[PDB]
Amino acid sequence: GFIMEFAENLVLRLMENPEERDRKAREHIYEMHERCKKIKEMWALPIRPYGFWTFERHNAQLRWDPQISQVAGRRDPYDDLLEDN
Amino acid sequence: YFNLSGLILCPVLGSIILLFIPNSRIRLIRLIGLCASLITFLYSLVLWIQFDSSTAKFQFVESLRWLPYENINFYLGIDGISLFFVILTTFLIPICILVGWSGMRSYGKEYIIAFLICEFLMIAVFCMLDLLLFYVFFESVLIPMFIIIGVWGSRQRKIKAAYQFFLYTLLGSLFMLLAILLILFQTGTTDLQILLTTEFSERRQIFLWIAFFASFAVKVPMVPVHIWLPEAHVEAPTAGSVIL
Repeated sequence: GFIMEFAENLVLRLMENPEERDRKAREHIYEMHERCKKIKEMWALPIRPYGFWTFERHNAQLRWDPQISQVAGRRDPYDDLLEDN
Repeated sequence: YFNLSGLILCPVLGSIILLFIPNSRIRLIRLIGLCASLITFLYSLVLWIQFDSSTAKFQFVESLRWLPYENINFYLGIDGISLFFVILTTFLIPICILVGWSGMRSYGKEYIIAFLICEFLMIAVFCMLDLLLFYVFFESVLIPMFIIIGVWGSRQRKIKAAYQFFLYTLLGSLFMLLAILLILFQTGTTDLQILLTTEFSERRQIFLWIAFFASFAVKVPMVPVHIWLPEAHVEAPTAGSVIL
């Protein structure tokens, strides 16, 4: 053929779907705003959590001392006296 | 299918390739620099043809995650306003290489490297939609133009021109950065589309607008600070004086 009859549909192939572009734009806005709200919530967390000491890793002694309160140097004076019988 | 990312990558490839070759073969350096600039220019013109002027939403968007939360990321994209600036900045660079073509043996490969880095960085500024990262690239041009002005400039006052140029883009730039941080903490994201659809406090917009204008009243030669352009522009090379 001639030049323009091919350059026309060439440019038309080069250009994209606008419906896809609009859908992607509204989508991206939706999830970006949702993620923005999520990050805003995340930044509100205090440095020290409400539980803190309640956490099992932050006790480390309520389940260690009971198995140590029997060794010498930690016993209540009234433990060795009546342990004989 | 030519996207926006290839246009950004072309100067990067031209610069990386140029560093591989030595400095003895000067003809190769100038030839490859001019070829890279010209193919970038052609790519920019190609992007013009496939530009939908009917829709209001942005054209080609390439998103590369920056923070682990995808809170802020490289959001490239052109519109009716940013397209012609991209075309102009792609068009001016080959002219910059061509003006000093005779003296290339005196400048060296640092000259073309600096100019191609400038082309890459200036393209990245105009066609991006992330407010914070646009600030990063917005004064990222400090280093390459500082090198261009200082290394090949005036006789002995080249030092003062570099300092005035570098000093005028510090206080206002960081005073803008403070507003950038307030916007980021207030809303949550720096995405341009998200920031457009936000209710800012009536008293808040005054401070943020003043902070933005303070860093733009130095780039645009406003009344208080415009004396840098004459002195730092006479004390500048001809190819550095044509993009400044």
